[PDB]
Amino acid sequence: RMKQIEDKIEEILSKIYHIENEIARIKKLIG
Amino acid sequence: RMKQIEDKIEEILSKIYHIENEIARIKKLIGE
Amino acid sequence: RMKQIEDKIEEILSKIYHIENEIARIKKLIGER
Repeated sequence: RMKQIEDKIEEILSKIYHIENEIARIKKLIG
Repeated sequence: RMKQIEDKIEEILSKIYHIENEIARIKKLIGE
Repeated sequence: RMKQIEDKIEEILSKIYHIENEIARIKKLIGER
């Protein structure tokens, strides 16, 4: 378990970093 | 202690999914 | 081992809260409601 857990955490971290990029972008497109 | 950890993870998963949906609709609305 | 995991899970929930606020303000900005 703990092993997968960490692995799933690394995955999550990457998911987030993508989303922040979408957001950063979207912000340029608006106000 | 471990089960808590796990509940935490499903939580993070559900919300991320929510967020990816919002972002979708926001694009639609501001674009094609 | 277990603590480090917990520490990182809280860091994640923090980040995630912040993005949800970002979203809220964007939604406002374009009139989503």
